[PDB]
Amino acid sequence: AMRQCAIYGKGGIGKSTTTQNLVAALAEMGKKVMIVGCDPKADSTRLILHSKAQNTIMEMAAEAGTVEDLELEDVLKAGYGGVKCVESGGPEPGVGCAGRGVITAINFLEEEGAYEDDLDFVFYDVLGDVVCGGFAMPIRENKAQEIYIVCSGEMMAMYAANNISKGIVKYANSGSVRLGGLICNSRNTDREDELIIALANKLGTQMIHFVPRDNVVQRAEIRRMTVIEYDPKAKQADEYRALARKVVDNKLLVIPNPITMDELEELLMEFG
Amino acid sequence: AMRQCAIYGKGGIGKSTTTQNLVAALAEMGKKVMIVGCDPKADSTRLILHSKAQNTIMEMAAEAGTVEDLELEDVLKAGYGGVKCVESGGPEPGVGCAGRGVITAINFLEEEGAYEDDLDFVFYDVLGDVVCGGFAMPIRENKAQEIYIVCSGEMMAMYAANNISKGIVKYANSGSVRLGGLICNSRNTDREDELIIALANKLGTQMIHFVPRDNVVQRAEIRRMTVIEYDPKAKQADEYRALARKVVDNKLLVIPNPITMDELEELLMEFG
Ligand SMILES: Nc1ncnc2c1ncn2[C@@H]1O[C@H](COP(=O)(O)OP(=O)(O)O)[C@@H](O)[C@H]1O
Ligand SMILES: Nc1ncnc2c1ncn2[C@@H]1O[C@H](COP(=O)(O)OP(=O)(O)O)[C@@H](O)[C@H]1O
Ligand SMILES: [Mg+2]
Ligand SMILES: [Mg+2]
Repeated sequence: AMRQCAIYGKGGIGKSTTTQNLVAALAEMGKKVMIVGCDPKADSTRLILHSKAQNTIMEMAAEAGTVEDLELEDVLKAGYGGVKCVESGGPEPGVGCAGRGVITAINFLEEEGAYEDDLDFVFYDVLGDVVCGGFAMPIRENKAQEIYIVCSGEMMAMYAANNISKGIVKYANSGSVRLGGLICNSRNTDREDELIIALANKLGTQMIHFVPRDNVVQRAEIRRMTVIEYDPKAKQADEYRALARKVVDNKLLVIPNPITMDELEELLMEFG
Repeated sequence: AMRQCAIYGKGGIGKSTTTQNLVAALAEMGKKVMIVGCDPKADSTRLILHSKAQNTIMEMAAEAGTVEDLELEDVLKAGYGGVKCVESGGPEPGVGCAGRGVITAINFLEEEGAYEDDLDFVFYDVLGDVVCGGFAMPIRENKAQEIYIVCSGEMMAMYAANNISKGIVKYANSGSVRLGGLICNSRNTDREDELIIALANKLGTQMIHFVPRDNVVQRAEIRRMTVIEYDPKAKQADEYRALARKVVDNKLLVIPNPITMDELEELLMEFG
């Protein structure tokens, strides 16, 4: 078996930093992991690969002729801890559907046997500002059974969490896609942990971890590394190790209860 | 004539706050303005209407039967300074294309004669995290000739500005859609104005205004108002008046020059 997890959230909230560091901690533990980038930004694997970014399946298919001219070894690349990495890509802005590459990538990986029995986890890093087209496909087509939403006390980040939760509810009658938890990626504000705990309780889930804001993240990423690799003794490395432990141990997977905008606004008003 | 402007930018960057305050300042000046919400969040007009949000064209068409059962007076609502307001709406998460309502709304408004000669400005408030479907339609179909991008020193906000600029370039051979400027919505960081000036110069445009971070915005929005209405003597009200003046006076509309990720990263490294 292998656990299929997807990390969703609004743009810029910390999906790729959180996912790559969580995955590095899992590999440090001895887990075998694959990351599938499902965001057109296409930099979801750079900290595992020590790279600028990664060439995408859409790009490589175009240069090769068809996606069938590609082999799994051409697309999947291994980095820190043996973590295997692939990027979906997507059409240029203004052309097509921004999520179309995700459909191509996930189908290619399934057909080519990337889901080898020895994998312990697959993580999809998915754009979450809209839940449609290829960005909805991991939910609609039962690809990521466990959704973790990165958010913060930002109203827009909590709105995004609610919208993603509505997408999960929409497909609850088929497949097994469930909300596994919220991850608070701190803005360094007071009571923020309590605010995201309260939101998680209202949705029916839990705050799996509170990730502090720590400049060591920037220092690591300037060097194209996770904090886990860059400075294994850092306090922030231990934070990502705690997050990884709690993801591994998590057993709560729910059909969430989306809230009203009145409920969201009351949360922010209350926690001042 | 009437100037057709669209405000794009990543989610949570300040599009709706900036647009509604800019428009309130224009109305205070004596301009006649309409705001067309093109973001599924559908709260782009609440500060003009003193409202929770506004019922959308998609919602009203569904309750009425078809969009043809609606009259312009049912959908357009006037608020502060006589500013006219409409929301597109969009499908629920996980269903359809998130931008499909924008196409329905803009076509309805054109057909129903909302673009009366006495309007001086129309502002579209457009989700900018993806540039596709209905969110691309104002560019692809020549609806908003002047694009202003709200951004900040946040890497993701500058990436979004570059991506929107790529969409403008893609359609430069048809219609008249051009980049009019960047609006920096401050994160209260040092050198931030200089950073966004430098980005604008690299794209071939200008920073039209630097909007400071000011808590008076939150105090006004808790009361469902623009700062212009809530406290006309506030320093921040004068900031929005300066932005509105410069939009009115702006004559630079360009086909932008998108930059590489190396150029973006160098900008952030340089300005520390
Ligand atoms: N816990 C943190 N502390 C400090 N910086 C962070 C933290 N999490 C994310 N960042 C920074 O925030 C920015 C956006 O994070 P990223 O993971 O790229 O967002 P997303 O993938 O959601 O668009 C990056 O510059 C990253 O270094
Ligand atoms: N200049 C500012 N100073 C203080 N708060 C701001 C400013 N601009 C925006 N905000 C706040 O940021 C949040 C997001 O702004 P909004 O305009 O709703 O973003 P978008 O429409 O781009 O998603 C709102 O809570 C708003 O009050
Ligand atoms: Mg990312
Ligand atoms: Mg908005």
